[PDB]
Amino acid sequence: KVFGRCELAAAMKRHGLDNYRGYSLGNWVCAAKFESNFNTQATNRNTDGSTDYGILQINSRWWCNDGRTPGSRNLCNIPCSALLSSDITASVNCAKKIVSDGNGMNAWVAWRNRCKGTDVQAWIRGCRL
Ligand SMILES: [Cl-]
Ligand SMILES: [Cl-]
Ligand SMILES: [Cl-]
Ligand SMILES: [Cl-]
Ligand SMILES: [Cl-]
Ligand SMILES: [Cl-]
Ligand code: NA
Repeated sequence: KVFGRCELAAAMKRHGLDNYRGYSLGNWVCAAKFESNFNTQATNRNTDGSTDYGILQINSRWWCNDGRTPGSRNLCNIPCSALLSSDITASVNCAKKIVSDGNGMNAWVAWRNRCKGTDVQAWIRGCRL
């Protein structure tokens, strides 16, 4: 599913991301925009052989099992495929784990490089929330 901007903001809000670990909702929408273009089906291979999955591009090296990343962990206790669902519940729950790990939203390279320090409230402007 390819979400609209405000549709995703609402979904994220309902699943408790707004101000989760101090990150306002715009931060999460902005990260989703630049990680996946709001597409739950997005996948990208990494050089190490791990793959990033879903609207928040969650990596199989640590967070999900895809059966092809040897030596990796599955800290979210989910198949990576669960992260590609039109229902973002699994992605949001696993994102909460990641952002709690110590490095905050710096875990998301696109967040750090294109959202951090910017006017992220823009991403939820005009939305009914
Ligand atoms: Cl929308
Ligand atoms: Cl947009
Ligand atoms: Cl915001
Ligand atoms: Cl699994
Ligand atoms: Cl959803
Ligand atoms: Cl933080
Ligand atoms: Na894994």
